[PDB]
Amino acid sequence: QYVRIKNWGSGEILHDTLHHKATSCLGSIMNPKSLTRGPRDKPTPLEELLPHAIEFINQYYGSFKEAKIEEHLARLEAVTKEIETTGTYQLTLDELIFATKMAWRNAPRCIGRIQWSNLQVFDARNCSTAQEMFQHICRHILYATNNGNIRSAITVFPQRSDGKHDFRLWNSQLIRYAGYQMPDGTIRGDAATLEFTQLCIDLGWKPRYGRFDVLPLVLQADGQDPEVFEIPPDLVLEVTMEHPKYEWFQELGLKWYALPAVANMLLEVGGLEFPACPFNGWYMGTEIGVRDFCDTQRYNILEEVGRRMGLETHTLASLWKDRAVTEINVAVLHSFQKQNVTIMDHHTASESFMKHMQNEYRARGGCPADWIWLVPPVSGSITPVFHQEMLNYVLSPFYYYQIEPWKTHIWQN
Amino acid sequence: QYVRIKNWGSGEILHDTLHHKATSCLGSIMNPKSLTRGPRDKPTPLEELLPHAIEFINQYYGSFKEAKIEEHLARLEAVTKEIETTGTYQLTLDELIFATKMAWRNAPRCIGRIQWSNLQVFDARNCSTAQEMFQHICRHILYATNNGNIRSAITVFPQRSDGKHDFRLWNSQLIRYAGYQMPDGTIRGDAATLEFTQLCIDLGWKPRYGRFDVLPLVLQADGQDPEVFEIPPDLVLEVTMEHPKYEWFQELGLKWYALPAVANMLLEVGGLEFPACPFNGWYMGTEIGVRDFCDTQRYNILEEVGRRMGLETHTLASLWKDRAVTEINVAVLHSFQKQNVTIMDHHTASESFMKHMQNEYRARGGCPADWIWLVPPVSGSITPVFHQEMLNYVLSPFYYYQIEPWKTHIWQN
Ligand code: HEM
Ligand code: HEM
Ligand SMILES: C[C@H](O)[C@H](O)C1CNc2nc(N)[nH]c(=O)c2N1
Ligand SMILES: C[C@H](O)[C@H](O)C1CNc2nc(N)[nH]c(=O)c2N1
Ligand SMILES: O=[N+]([O-])c1ccc2[nH]ncc2c1
Ligand SMILES: O=[N+]([O-])c1ccc2[nH]ncc2c1
Repeated sequence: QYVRIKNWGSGEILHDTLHHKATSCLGSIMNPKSLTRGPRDKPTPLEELLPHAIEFINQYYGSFKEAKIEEHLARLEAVTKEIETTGTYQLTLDELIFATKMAWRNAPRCIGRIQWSNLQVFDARNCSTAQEMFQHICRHILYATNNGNIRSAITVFPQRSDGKHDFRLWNSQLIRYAGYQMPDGTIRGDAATLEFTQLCIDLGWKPRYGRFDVLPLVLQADGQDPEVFEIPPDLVLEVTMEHPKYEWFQELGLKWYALPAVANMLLEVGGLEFPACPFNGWYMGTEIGVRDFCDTQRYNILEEVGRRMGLETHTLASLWKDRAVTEINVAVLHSFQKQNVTIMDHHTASESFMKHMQNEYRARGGCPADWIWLVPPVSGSITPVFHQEMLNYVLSPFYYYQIEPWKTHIWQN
Repeated sequence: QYVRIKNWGSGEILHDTLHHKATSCLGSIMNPKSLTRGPRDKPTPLEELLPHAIEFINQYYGSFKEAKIEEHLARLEAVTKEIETTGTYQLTLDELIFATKMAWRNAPRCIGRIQWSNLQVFDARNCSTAQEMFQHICRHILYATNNGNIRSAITVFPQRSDGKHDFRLWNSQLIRYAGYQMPDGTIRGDAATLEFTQLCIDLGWKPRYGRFDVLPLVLQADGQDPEVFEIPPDLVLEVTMEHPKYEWFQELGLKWYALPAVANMLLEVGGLEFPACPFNGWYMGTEIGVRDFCDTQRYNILEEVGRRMGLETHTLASLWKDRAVTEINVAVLHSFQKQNVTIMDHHTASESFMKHMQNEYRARGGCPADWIWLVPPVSGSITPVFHQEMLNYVLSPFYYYQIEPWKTHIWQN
């Protein structure tokens, strides 16, 4: 009938009934095929599209206090008719809005989901060129940033039609720092963007060889070739790292962008696929303080902050790492707060997520959750999420990963 | 053919071929049925036992630089013969030793597995009464403790025969503190052992109503009723909590036992089942410092250590929790080191585990690993394990969970 879910912290039990609406032991795999919706060079077969489309129209019209049956039946008919005559179909703006929030709502890996209903939708389905994409993206960045008072938003570009005319942002995130393979063996900047940085150069981009060089938007429109565009510096808002007690922190010359905007995911809804639909929320402290600054495959500033703290950076047992990373986290939080830039610490985030789950189970009996992703990279068992058993499952609408565009792209020049 | 496993930190790739030898989306479930080997009231059907038995005899004799074929064939024959005439079969001491290390080696949830080959085996298969079990357990505790220089060991009691004559320790761990439902609503001691503490009282145990009262061994022998036994205090070694800078720490009057000995798991090997086989290794700092002392469902001393540190325990964003728990961890490590009691910090543990995995893949191409359990309850991404993708799968031999004995036990009085 259902599935019991226990919360070892409060002892509370829950019954998951929502997992029955899923699709189809790979433990900690980052990019599992089950979470990816790749390319296709032929339209969505009508026998597949029509059913998925109806289900979505039923979901949409099925959600409202005062349900209007007429409009529902009518939409069902007009949609089927549209599919018959055109092949694919066009969602109403209202439906799209609903789609994007639901897809987010159904994001197993997102901790910010309590905010799900609070999203801004930019309808760029009329878009047709790279330069027009670049303008919509700029519009996005400017609206989302709001001078530090960050706002969650998403820009939806034209849906995949036949598959050969795909709209795709080649970037992983909208704002992202560059990383270069320095002469003296060392890596400079964000070592994670090394491979993509090279690509930008190959497409003719002037590399400013620095630690915090904002990378260029690499836009692909209507299947065409990717065109490079430098993001207007005035648009990219950054925070300078500063510790509230360690005056030597600023001397580290650190900073990070305030806009966490996922750029390369595909939105699937009612059988339709939107290969380009960048979105953003606001940062959660640990993202910058722990992953960005502390991963060895990133800025790796941990040993650096260690010695300047006086810690025994040569004795693991001294727990100097637990000491440094915490102070780094404090810097991030302090710096965003001082410069009036939205941000939420992980504890607070975890609590709101728990409240979210409770709301989700009451409202629909379930909440697709990925424990491996929801538990913060620090203070694991200190956050309530660690103690909550949770079910992971792909629903619909949903945000899928895509095959890195530079692999499956037939060049023209 | 195989399965690619990537380590996002070093970028290294690995090929898992060992997962093919497994048995048979439930994400973060603590006690999944797949990890439990419950009761049975009939012997292991010969058609099932014979094949499993052979596989094990092939595994055993298949592991050695200089393989002796004769002994192998002979053992195969004698084993089958024994199964024909008696039903079940008896493992040689050498085989049992090999079984216990392999079962440990195959423990997805254990981080200490680099130590796998370094285990002491106490053969108590001749045991027949509760009082004899109690003596073997005492012998175990005394050998494992070694006056602080902890030694990994396991005591194997008689295998399950028909299922109605099960040897079972009713305790979760050998040494474990009691927890009572105090008059004034509050809970005293280890809130996790509340239900079991009540049981001990019901079986006639004198409750000393304290924060650190070592619970009694509740032993069940040859299917008989569970008899209670108080662990000789001289045997139970404890460490007094003491911070190296905060002289007010000792004032908290904290302490914890030095012996982490899992008592209620079942050992499965070559079709045979050993329902009682307590084992132990040595503590990993975070276990006591984070889970035992900091979980809200345990001693919950976090807010307590917070205020005495001066921290803003009323503002989550101040990261006071990240500050306290770290100092608590420091206390634990410092206290065990000072009192000459073995212990390993989590960073060091993680590193050794990584070395283990590398050894496992080279030696047998795989290492069953549970990421959710291997990643420390603090400093997640700071440890290398967080970045390692890993496959979870039940092999054989293996240590299974059992249904809590007090549920499926037909009382006699
Ligand atoms: C308003 C604040 C929000 C917060 C605090 C939040 C936080 C997070 C965090 C911390 C992660 C993990 C990121 C990583 O480790 O790479 C994440 C992932 C994700 N979030 Fe949210 N989020 C927010 C808004 C949004 C919105 C508006 C959407 C979509 C419309 C969304 C969709 C997702 C998706 C799909 C992922 C997965 C990305 C991946 O798998 O790499 N988030 N979020
Ligand atoms: C020598 C030092 C050892 C260390 C540092 C170590 C550490 C750990 C840790 C930290 C856990 C997680 C405990 C929890 O959160 O409940 C664990 C679990 C486990 N360990 Fe080890 N271990 C050691 C030796 C052993 C030995 C000797 C065996 C078996 C012969 C073993 C078998 C297991 C099993 C089966 C579990 C799972 C228990 C459960 O699922 O609740 N460990 N170990
Ligand atoms: C709900 C969640 O699975 C549970 O609280 C966990 C997770 N990981 C764990 N990790 C370890 N080592 N030990 C545990 O008790 C748990 N419990
Ligand atoms: C190997 C492991 O799955 C990987 O490093 C993880 C795990 N959990 C994560 N959690 C979040 N939120 N983000 C991540 O990048 C990862 N990566
Ligand atoms: O996906 N997102 O928009 C998103 C939102 C908030 C975030 N904090 N840290 C990473 C991150 C990503
Ligand atoms: O299972 N064990 O023997 C075992 C060994 C070491 C440990 N550290 N923390 C818990 C724990 C359990």
